[PDB]
Amino acid sequence: MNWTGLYTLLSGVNRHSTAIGRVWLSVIFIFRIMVLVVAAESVWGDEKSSFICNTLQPGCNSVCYDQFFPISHVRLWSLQLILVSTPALLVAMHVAHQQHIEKKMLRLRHKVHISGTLWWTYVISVVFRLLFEAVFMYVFYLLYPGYAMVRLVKCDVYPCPNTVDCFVSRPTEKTVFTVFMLAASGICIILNVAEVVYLIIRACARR
Amino acid sequence: MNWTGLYTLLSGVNRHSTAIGRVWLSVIFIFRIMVLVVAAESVWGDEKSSFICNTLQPGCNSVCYDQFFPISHVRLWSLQLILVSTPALLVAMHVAHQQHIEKKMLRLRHKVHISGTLWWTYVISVVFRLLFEAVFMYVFYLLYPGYAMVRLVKCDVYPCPNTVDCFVSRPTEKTVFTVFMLAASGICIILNVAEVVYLIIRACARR
Amino acid sequence: MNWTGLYTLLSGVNRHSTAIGRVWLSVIFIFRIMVLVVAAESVWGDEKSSFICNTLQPGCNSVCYDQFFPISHVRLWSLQLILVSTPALLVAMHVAHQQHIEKKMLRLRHKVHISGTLWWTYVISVVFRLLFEAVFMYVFYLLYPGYAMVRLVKCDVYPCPNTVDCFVSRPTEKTVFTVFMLAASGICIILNVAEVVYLIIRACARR
Amino acid sequence: MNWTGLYTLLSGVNRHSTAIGRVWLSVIFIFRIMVLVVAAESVWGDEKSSFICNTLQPGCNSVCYDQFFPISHVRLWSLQLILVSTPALLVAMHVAHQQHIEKKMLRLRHKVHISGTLWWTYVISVVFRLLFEAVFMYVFYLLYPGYAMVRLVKCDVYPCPNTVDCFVSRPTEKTVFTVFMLAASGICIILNVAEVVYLIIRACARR
Amino acid sequence: MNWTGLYTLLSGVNRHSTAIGRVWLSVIFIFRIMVLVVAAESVWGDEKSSFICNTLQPGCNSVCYDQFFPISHVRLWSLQLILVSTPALLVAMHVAHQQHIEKKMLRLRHKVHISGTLWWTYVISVVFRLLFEAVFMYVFYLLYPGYAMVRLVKCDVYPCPNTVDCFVSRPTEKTVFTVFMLAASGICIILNVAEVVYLIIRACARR
Amino acid sequence: MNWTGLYTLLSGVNRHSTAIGRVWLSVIFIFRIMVLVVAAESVWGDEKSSFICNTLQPGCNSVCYDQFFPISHVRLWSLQLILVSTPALLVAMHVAHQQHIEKKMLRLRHKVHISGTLWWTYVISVVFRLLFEAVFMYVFYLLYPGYAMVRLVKCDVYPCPNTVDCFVSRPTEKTVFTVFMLAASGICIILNVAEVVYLIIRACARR
Ligand SMILES: CC(C)CCC[C@@H](C)[C@H]1CC[C@H]2[C@@H]3CC=C4C[C@@H](O)CC[C@]4(C)[C@H]3CC[C@]12C
Ligand SMILES: CC(C)CCC[C@@H](C)[C@H]1CC[C@H]2[C@@H]3CC=C4C[C@@H](O)CC[C@]4(C)[C@H]3CC[C@]12C
Ligand SMILES: CC(C)CCC[C@@H](C)[C@H]1CC[C@H]2[C@@H]3CC=C4C[C@@H](O)CC[C@]4(C)[C@H]3CC[C@]12C
Ligand SMILES: CC(C)CCC[C@@H](C)[C@H]1CC[C@H]2[C@@H]3CC=C4C[C@@H](O)CC[C@]4(C)[C@H]3CC[C@]12C
Ligand SMILES: CC(C)CCC[C@@H](C)[C@H]1CC[C@H]2[C@@H]3CC=C4C[C@@H](O)CC[C@]4(C)[C@H]3CC[C@]12C
Ligand SMILES: CC(C)CCC[C@@H](C)[C@H]1CC[C@H]2[C@@H]3CC=C4C[C@@H](O)CC[C@]4(C)[C@H]3CC[C@]12C
Repeated sequence: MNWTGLYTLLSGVNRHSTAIGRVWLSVIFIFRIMVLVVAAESVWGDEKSSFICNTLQPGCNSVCYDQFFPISHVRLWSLQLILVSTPALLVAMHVAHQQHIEKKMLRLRHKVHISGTLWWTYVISVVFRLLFEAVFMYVFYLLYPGYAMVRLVKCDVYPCPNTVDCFVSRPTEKTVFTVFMLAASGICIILNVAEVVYLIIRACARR
Repeated sequence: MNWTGLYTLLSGVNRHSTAIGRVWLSVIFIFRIMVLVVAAESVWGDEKSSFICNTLQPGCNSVCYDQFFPISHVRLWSLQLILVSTPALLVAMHVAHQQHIEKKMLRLRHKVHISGTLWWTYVISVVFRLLFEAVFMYVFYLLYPGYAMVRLVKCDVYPCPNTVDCFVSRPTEKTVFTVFMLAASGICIILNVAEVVYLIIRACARR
Repeated sequence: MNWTGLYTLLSGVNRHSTAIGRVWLSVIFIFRIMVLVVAAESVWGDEKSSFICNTLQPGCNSVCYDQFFPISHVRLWSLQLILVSTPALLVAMHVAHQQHIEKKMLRLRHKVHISGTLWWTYVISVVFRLLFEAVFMYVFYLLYPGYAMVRLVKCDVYPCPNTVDCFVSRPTEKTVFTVFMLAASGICIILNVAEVVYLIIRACARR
Repeated sequence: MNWTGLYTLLSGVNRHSTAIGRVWLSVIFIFRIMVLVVAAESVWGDEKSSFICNTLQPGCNSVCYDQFFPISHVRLWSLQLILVSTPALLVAMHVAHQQHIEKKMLRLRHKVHISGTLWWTYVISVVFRLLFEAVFMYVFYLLYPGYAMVRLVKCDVYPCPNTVDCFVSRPTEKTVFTVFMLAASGICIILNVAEVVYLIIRACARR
Repeated sequence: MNWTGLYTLLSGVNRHSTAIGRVWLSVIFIFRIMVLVVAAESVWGDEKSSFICNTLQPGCNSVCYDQFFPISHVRLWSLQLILVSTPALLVAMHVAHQQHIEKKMLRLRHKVHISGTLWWTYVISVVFRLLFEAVFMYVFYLLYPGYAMVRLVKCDVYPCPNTVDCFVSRPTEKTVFTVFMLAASGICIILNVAEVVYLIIRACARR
Repeated sequence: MNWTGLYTLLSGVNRHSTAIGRVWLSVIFIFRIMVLVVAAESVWGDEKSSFICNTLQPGCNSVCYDQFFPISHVRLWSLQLILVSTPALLVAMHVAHQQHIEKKMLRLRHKVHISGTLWWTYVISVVFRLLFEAVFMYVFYLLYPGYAMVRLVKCDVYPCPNTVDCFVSRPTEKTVFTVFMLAASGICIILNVAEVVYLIIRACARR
């Protein structure tokens, strides 16, 4: 493991990419990876047996948990992270494939066309990344009204005869980790807008 | 780890393979791997103790779970993934073996024949991949009428004296992950049809 | 990780080995590895607490489980896999050792003798592999009359005062995975017979 | 794995960095990593079921645990460690990116400017590291009045009808590991002040 | 991973070592590693909660388990394996150190002396390995009269008021795995005697 | 993985280090690593639920366990091992840093001074290692009067109304593993004294 190799892996042999992404976006993406895995290993965990409802009836607790938290925070962040990654992986594959084609041509203008098409691919990939980030932020807003978790809820549903007051397990730390992940996603959003506009302005300067 | 090595590993030193698979199919296959492992680690888990049936009788819960969910979603996707992989692995082995034979010949026309047989092998492998995907989609349709999971079921079987209303653990997220996996499989299906027809059309153009 | 390295590792720098094993047997052996690990991680698991017997008496459940399933399917397949591997590992060690001896001779006819003895070693190793496969198939037949698992059993043994009807946990999926593993083992058996007879016929053709 | 590679990875190809950090800070940071992971694997663990409150009422124990320990020690140290790392990772990315730009220039004064800007980046990164360390120490002081853990607490909150005397699981070892981590963080603080002042004094000596 | 590297790692750049060990002992040692890890992961497991004694009194079960099985089979095999390994590791270190000394001499008869001392070291190491194997076999004989495990035991000790009939969890498979490990250890014993006597006879032939 | 690389990693490119450490201390340190991890995975485990006290009152068992075993054996050995390692890691960092400085000088007597300072660093590091070992042995003596574990204890503390006789889980194997670890630490102590005195005597011989 060396820093040149790690940097190249994060970048992807993309000569069109600017410093902004290459350094800052790679760094904060690694930060997202770290915070995502440590927190899931640490606080949410199974995040089902921790949820406690005062009812002796079997099954009421699970139904009630399901009602109040349809999709978990950590699974949503993991899905967001994979879906964000796929565009960048696609661009890296495109460049790796194109250089291989060039090599096979050598073994047995056009180069300018290759350059231009790669530029367009990179721009569209960054746009898709931005769109995914924004959509996931909107889903977060829709699912949970507020950043802080709710400690006390009332549970009036089948098969629970009376409304039962029911409690969440570890709200305070989930709030902190939620804030961290949300801030990381926002930073990514602004970085991506800045990167796209920078590319367009540089292209205008060239012509 | 470098992008050239990863790209070559995903492709397999197959000069006949087109850009379509090499880039897009590799990317979405990696996506399938990621979504499969994260979700199993996260939501399904043991996926047996989570299932709750209102009966104090021991064994009725397990019998009832077995009746309603013969084969799990995640195990079925994992089996599908392995079985899909085996054709591509076979083709990669074929090419690696043939180059070794060529080298041993060098140490101590035919080349054209090698090329043609490799082309035929690749086409048949892609066809087998398509067939496996379609068969697994059909099995999904047969096993579960609808994409959304059933929350409430009635359980009238031995050794359960009365029909017991019985509940599933985490349906909402299982629905989302089911949709993601199904969409990935469908994308693979269309990609594979397109790749095969592209190869045939290119061969026709050559002659 | 590259395909040439993986292919060489699976083969073992054995110039006498034919295409049959090198490609097909390596592929289906990798398939056996994958199916063995995924299924054990997934369905059998601890495969003891899942077994449920209707008796409140402590210890009767474990005694009864032990009576009906002396050796588990997955442990038996794992043992089979290790024992099958050891011959091939032995042959790989033999070739690696012999090339080292040749190098030390260089540093400080016979070559033909080396070739012949290596050929004989390979043939005997393949024969041993075939024998191990057949023996394990016979043990499977002896232990379990049928491929499908038994859901309901009657348990009349100490310290269980009455015969208790007792249930298996997840039979339907265990049946499917059993079929997959058995088919893989059979394919290996036929491949091995074919490989040995091919070597003998080629030797006859040479002379 | 070799010592030159590990040393370069810890340092980051930063010619401006002094011996102080390169050796001592790398060593004690590795020590922090080791102590953090071993202790979490060992003593804190799930650190929730271990907490015992004398109440048969379900949910009172979790509410009470949450009140007394809002954020765990180990999660706080892990977050501190990630957040401390991010600056150094950023500087390593900056240098790796700049050398790549220089290479692309070669393929197709300024060098002095590159050197100076890298120096400024390193100084600011070390300052940020110091600030993060100090902030986390302050949070430790605020959250817990004393280094030693409290064995006995009184718990008078909803839904617990009477104040219940409630006990912590493993205080003595948590105290020891707390002391170790705190001492490591303090050593880092002093090292960082010394490194920054050394750089400034050396710059003054140069001019 | 390549076969030459694996073979060299197993051997240890020891020119005095004979074919016997280099191939066969390496192979069966790898077999011991595999069988040890798979079985522990699979059957013994925690091997404490599985043990069931018919007593409602808390603590009687653990005391009784401790009385009947002082040291587990799997831990004993693991300790045997580590202790067996240490001699071979020591010899490998000796040769690696001596070649480094020779290189440092080159940078700035005796060679014959180096050869002889290395030969003596190897012989004594093999003798120590044999002794460790024999001692561990004797301990196995002492601890357990027979290879087959005991299903039923009587437990008359404090704090258990009456002698309780108490049962073992999974005896049949433990018997099989015990036989496998014992056979491997015996094979190692004979191999080691043969290797030592072969070295001595070859030395006599030389002189 | 090769023996030269492993040997260099264990040694650390230290030309002043003698054969004694390089071979024997590396070997027995690897032995300490192995015995530490296997035993913790195997016998101690969670080492809390295994402890059984005859009291139905919740919390009395944990309080009593805490009183009798303030710090666990395995955590203490792990801490000892990390703390022992840090000096050697520091020396390795020092040498790696110094060679890098020499290279940067080459790119753009003193050498004798470098040699001498490195010698002094190595001697002081070995002394610190010896001191850490001795301190940890003393702590072992203080915490536990005897090597063998205590099976039966009496527990008279809050909130336990009567003194309860309370039992340890697996004493016999903990005794064996304790003896092994203690013997390893002692061997290290003697080795370290011998190494330091050997260096001093050799220096006297030089002058
Ligand atoms: C500027 C930022 C956003 C770039 C981030 C690029 C990241 C997402 C890229 C760089 C290298 C990639 C990894 C390369 C190799 C593997 C191993 C494979 O078995 C699963 C996917 C995985 C783990 C890839 C996931 C995506 C990845 C981590
Ligand atoms: C275009 C797409 C479908 C190509 C996908 C090819 C994938 C399935 C190939 C590429 C490299 C292959 C892997 C190469 C090495 C190993 C390690 C071995 O111990 C198990 C199998 C495993 C993990 C292989 C599984 C199949 C694999 C992942
Ligand atoms: C044609 C088919 C049957 C060939 C199959 C050969 C397989 C069984 C060989 C090829 C490489 C071998 C592996 C090489 C390295 C290791 C690592 C070691 O720590 C345990 C054994 C293990 C994992 C070997 C097991 C056997 C192995 C997997
Ligand atoms: C002087 C001290 C403070 C320098 C410490 C630098 C440390 C924090 C740097 C050096 C190399 C870096 C690692 C390089 C590679 C990876 C793998 C990646 O998948 C996650 C991050 C991770 C694990 C990095 C985390 C930060 C790291 C460990
Ligand atoms: C002929 C037979 C008996 C030779 C057997 C030699 C075996 C025991 C040797 C060969 C290479 C050695 C391994 C080399 C590297 C490591 C990694 C280290 O972190 C722990 C020890 C461990 C795992 C060694 C244990 C001993 C080992 C496995
Ligand atoms: C003669 C004896 C005492 C020498 C022992 C030196 C040992 C302690 C040295 C040699 C190589 C070192 C390892 C090198 C790399 C890593 C990976 C890192 O992520 C954590 C620390 C760790 C695991 C180091 C711990 C200390 C280490 C194991």
